[PDB]
Amino acid sequence: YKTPPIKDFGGFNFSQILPDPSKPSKRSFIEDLLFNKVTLADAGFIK
Amino acid sequence: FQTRAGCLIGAEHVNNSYECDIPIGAGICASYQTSQ
Ligand SMILES: *[C@@H]1O[C@H](CO)[C@@H](O)[C@H](O)[C@H]1NC(C)=O
Repeated sequence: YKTPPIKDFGGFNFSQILPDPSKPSKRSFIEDLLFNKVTLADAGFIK
Repeated sequence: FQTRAGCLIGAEHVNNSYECDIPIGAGICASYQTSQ
């Protein structure tokens, strides 16, 4: 499902949890915060 | 074909997208489809 372009949710506001197209990976602000908060090791890249 | 999982040899790469049939890794799947 895709959210409509116009965010007319009767005053309720969800920008901080909806995807942000600016980021190369379409993650929300809180998702980016969570991803940065974890210092993951051994990601498993090609190397 | 080069993928994040490694080198895949013997499978043709296409830009279409379908349901996963044989999961390879890193978002790549392989399947038997069409001359097959
Ligand atoms: C498949 O991927 C994209 C689809 O738009 C385009 O470059 C072209 O149709 C195809 N390119 C290759 C390398 O298969």
